[PDB]
Amino acid sequence: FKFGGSNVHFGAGCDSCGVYPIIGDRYRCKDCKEEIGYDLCKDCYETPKVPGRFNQQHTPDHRLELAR
Amino acid sequence: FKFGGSNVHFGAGCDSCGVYPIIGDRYRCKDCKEEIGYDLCKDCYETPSKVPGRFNQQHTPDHRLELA
Ligand SMILES: [Mg+2]
Ligand SMILES: [Zn+2]
Ligand SMILES: [Zn+2]
Ligand SMILES: [Zn+2]
Ligand SMILES: [Zn+2]
Repeated sequence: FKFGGSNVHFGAGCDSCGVYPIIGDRYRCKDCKEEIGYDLCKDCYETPKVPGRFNQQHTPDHRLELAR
Repeated sequence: FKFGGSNVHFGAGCDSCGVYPIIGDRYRCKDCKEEIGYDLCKDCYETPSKVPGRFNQQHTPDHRLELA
């Protein structure tokens, strides 16, 4: 069981705006390798391109997936 | 960014033992469409068991679980 479903992502924060936890849809990078990962809120996914809050090497060619 | 990576799953609990949050690997159901979802910890996963779920999940042995 997961409380909130995909409406809330505890422990996950947006690497552009810094909201924590991400409320609503979350877009996770799949090619960024750092274990901290790279995530975006739906607003920052829609209006795009920060390099990262924690030294993540996110490139414009990286692909993002919706995290259910 | 997500703290703890795949070593902790905040907001996610095991439907067999009830641990919350799930520490370690987590297995989520692809076919259970209840918003609460269906999840299991790794030891409970690898010891197969009847676990219909704790929140009215209609989880059948035919349902498939993916590592999250
Ligand atoms: Mg607890
Ligand atoms: Zn954002
Ligand atoms: Zn990336
Ligand atoms: Zn368990
Ligand atoms: Zn199921």
